[PDB]
Amino acid sequence: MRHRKSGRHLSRTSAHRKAMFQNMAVSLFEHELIKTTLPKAKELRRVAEPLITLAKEDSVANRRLAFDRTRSKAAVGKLFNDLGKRYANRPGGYLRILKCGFRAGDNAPMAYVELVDR
Amino acid sequence: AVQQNKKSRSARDMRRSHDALESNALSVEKSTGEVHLRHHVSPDGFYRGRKVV
Amino acid sequence: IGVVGRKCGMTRIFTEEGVSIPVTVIEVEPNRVTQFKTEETDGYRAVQVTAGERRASRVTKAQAGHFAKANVAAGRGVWEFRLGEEQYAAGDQITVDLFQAGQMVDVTGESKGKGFAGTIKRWNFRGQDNTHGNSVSHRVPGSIGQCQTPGRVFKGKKMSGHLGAERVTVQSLEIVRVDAERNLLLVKGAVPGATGGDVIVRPAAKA
Amino acid sequence: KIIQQIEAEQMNKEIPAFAPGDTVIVQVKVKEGDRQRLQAFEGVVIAKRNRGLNSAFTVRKISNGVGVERTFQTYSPIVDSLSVKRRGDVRKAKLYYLRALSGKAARIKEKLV
Amino acid sequence: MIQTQSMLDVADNSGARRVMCIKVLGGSHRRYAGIGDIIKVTVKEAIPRGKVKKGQVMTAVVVRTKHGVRRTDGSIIRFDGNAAVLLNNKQEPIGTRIFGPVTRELRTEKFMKIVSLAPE
RNA sequence: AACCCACUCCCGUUGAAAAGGUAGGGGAUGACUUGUGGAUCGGAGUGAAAGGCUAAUCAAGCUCGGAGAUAGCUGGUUCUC
RNA sequence: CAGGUGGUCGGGUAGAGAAUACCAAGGCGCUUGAGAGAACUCGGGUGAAGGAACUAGGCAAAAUGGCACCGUAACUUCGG
RNA sequence: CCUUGUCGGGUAAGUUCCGACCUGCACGAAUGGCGUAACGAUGGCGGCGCUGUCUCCACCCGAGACUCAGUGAAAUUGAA
RNA sequence: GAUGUCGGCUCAUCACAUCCUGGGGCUGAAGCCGGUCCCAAGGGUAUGGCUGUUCGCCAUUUAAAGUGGUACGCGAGCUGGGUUUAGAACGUCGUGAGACAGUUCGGUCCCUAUCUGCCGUGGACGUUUGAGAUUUGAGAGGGGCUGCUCCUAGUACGAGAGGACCGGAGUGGACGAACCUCUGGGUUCCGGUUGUCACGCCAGUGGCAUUGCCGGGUAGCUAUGUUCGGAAAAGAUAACCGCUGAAAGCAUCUAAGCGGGAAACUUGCCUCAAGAUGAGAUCUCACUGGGAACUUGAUUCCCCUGAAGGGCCGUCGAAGACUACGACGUUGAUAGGCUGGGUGUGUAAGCGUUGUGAGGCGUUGAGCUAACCAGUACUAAUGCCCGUGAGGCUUGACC
Repeated sequence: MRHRKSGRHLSRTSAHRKAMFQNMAVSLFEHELIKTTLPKAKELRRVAEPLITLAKEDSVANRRLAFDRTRSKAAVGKLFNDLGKRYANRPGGYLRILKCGFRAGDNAPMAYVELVDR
Repeated sequence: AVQQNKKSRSARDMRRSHDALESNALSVEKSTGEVHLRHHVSPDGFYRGRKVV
Repeated sequence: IGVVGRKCGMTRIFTEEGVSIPVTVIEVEPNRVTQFKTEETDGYRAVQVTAGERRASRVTKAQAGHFAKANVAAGRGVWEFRLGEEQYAAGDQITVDLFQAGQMVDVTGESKGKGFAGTIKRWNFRGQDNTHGNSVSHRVPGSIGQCQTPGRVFKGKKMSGHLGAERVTVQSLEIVRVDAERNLLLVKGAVPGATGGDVIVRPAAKA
Repeated sequence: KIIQQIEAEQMNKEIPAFAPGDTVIVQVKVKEGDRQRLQAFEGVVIAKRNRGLNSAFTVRKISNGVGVERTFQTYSPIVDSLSVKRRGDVRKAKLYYLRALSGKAARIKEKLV
Repeated sequence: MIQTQSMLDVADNSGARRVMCIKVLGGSHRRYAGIGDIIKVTVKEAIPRGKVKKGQVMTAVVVRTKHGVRRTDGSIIRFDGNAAVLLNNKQEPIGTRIFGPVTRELRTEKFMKIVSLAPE
């Protein structure tokens, strides 16, 4: 019925869905522009920004909290050294989503995700 | 279940009268004079007069 | 005549004796009078009453000229009330102060709406078993009609479809407190709708 | 903000600070036979705050060979007094694992003196 | 107790140890019985000698339940275990001494007897 | 447990399948299971026996001849006055 | 084409174990995808207070389950 | 057969079950007659534990049903 | 050249020859109870034991546990216990194959809905110029039940026992609608822990094992929770009770005249309702260009002009299968983020200590916190298409 319920299923089981948004984020903090699907971009913007907010405070406890939800050395190295310092005076709203046509094979509406200053 | 009599030319064509098409979201880019869909990135990669890709 | 409110939430207040009174809190914007329908042009005898604060881009020029015969300068919604005999002239803020403590009232809202409901939820329609040999049909409806002799299904049957955001009134509730400073009516009971809905409060029919 | 502002006026302080795992004693008003009096009810607290959401707790007493438990509303005009006779560490805020155990097994441990 | 075929013990001295509900008295089909209601029991397990023999239709009142009683407050009393008190042909109790607590909610027109012998 | 077998429920019935599947079951050193090669055939074989099996066919296979079998029985029988 | 098809090889950590859970060598992502999150159908998870009242029938589900020691009935072909 | 024969037990209540009577329409001795420990995916009753079987269903997780793009059947049919 | 048979479940609809409640002649009706017959179909109308059973016989209730029709309602809605093909055995009959309107154990229930019938929900057009918003109600539905106490009053009645009518006040049951403040129930938030693989190792943590197995639990949803409802009254009547009164000097409720009269009928209360083609009513807003052809309610074309508005599109919604509805698009708090709270969980890691060690303690109410509240432009809500140009003609009132 979902009155006032938030979050969408995307027809994947919950262990898949956890381990896919961990993997779209870890590729966004390498290339800084991703051509992805439009409902998968509307829910990427609720996973990626508590990584950028977290990066603004360096700590051994924060670098362990960061590693334990985007489990990669290179993404933790890319935060805390470049990002978090570049967005040091931005009160939220770190990304943007630009709709861009449709997929050829299906009609899946696409979107770009892009960091805001680059 | 199956039918008992077949459907004529009239009652077959009446069914598919509600099945037409629509495409109306076309918009002209102010700068480059290129045509694209409203609220979408143009195929040369311009959104509201700014190169993004 | 009644007042158009807005459902805000359920609370609970205590008598100092020890009992609890479940209370539904209703916010009242002061209600302007748009027009006054006399019996001579219109037949019946009624008023128009308006609650405020809609942006001045969404009013059409048909409406914006309609709220300029009286200087109402109106917001969302325009409701009408049929009244016996009274005199309301041009624009007069009808406030909460018509009511007192006691004062059996009627409250009309819509409801929360459930999408497309089966016969068990809709009509309280006890279902077949679960074990003991049963096929795919575990909570489907039963049979519909009789055999050959009516041949048809009979109008008014109880099948399934869309539980309502239909308009429902609850009747004969009582007012616990009237607050003119924060503009509240406190009503003991349940009030139909969701929080943030729209609610009309009439003095009671039966009484 | 409007039911959050009414609910400041019913609340006038009656209770002290306490946790689960405590042995409270509660003085409740008893109106029967046209005379008001008090009554003491002492047991061990197992459920804590905002239990609906307006602040109700729960206390387990071992009566004449028979268990009983009683859920109190905090800001009622019936719950009058509340004193704290003993306190200890439980670690696990809800003690519903004492609806089974009964004797020397249901001793609240004492890390906390 | 609260349904037909609900095993529940007694809170009484003269009686039998366990009884079982067979009929909830009252209306057309009352399905449940709270604290303070008349049920009709069969005697399922008797003490080697008391007063009541095994296998006899009696009448009882319900005095303790694990679902609780609810006063005009949010405040509820909730025991553990179910308990009944047998009655005579007339509704007056059979035994002498009642075991364990009762509630104050039971005291009424006809039940000033058992709340005397109660201690609560 | 491999392995052979088929007691129950539900799903499937235009099936994924002209007899399966997922869960549970029985035997599991022997009156066992099985690979290769051979023997027994149509009023005739085989059978711890059910009228069971003998190439998705069995109270007597499959195929070609006698044969365009016989049908007091059904169905059909075509341009005008 | 979820079926059928004889024989060898068969590592690591726990385990009596070729059972079972995670992995090495090696191999694969089952040749239609994207949405949204109605009834109803299928395969599942938890449940107040009762505890067979269901039904042709406790069918089905739930429960039980290990190793060591203590302890063990009528009955018997004297093994059980 | 008449028949839920009659009598006792078990249940608040027992056309089934257990024990007897014998008035066997129509038991009976190798088409065997009466007993019998251990074994049955065997038939019928009773009990403890246990439970969404049920009073009476409420909620959550997956795969379909629904919408969009690609491909694209079937039985049935005198005419509407 | 097929109309699937008994009982159960689910869902029902009509009759009245009434089981309950409502009104009432007579009684061999003192009172409480009854018996019997006229009027009445509005709402109700039991859980179990035993049997394949309907039926029945029992135990316990209740205001009462109604009798029939609807292929002995209902298998393209369920079951398959009964009759039920192939197996096997008993008793009887036949020399035999075999059989019995005798018993007993075992045994496959097929379908994707084309036409009404429909229950929900939209598209087209219409309503005589076009919009926006609010409405009368023709007509149709929904609902309708009842106990026990207590006062009247232990009064009337009666040897006594026993005990009321009319009226009033309470608070229960069964059914319904709404609603989460409370009392609970409920998977992606926070912990504990088992086996193993990994991140170079120690620490810390993350995969897979049904959510690995469990303890708790916010929002939403929900009942077993919370609140509310069934009227009062008005009309016209049924059975019945009459008042005046003739025909028929009297009598007579009727022929004329005049009343009382029940849950049934019509309003009364809740909802839909102008496709009510009879297409209603109010208030307010918009638009005041030419030209030619052929034929003049003038029709048709050409050109300028496109307003009130609406739609596409975007952000969404306690609205939703799709639609539709509702809120908003920089005139900006519509959704995400951010900053403070609130709630939950149960005192993080790292360091410092204590100890040979697992552990304790300082660390310490710590840290993390989904759906909630308040604020804040940080990111995303950037033209085009439909719709025109003063609204026919007859009559009457009318300068």
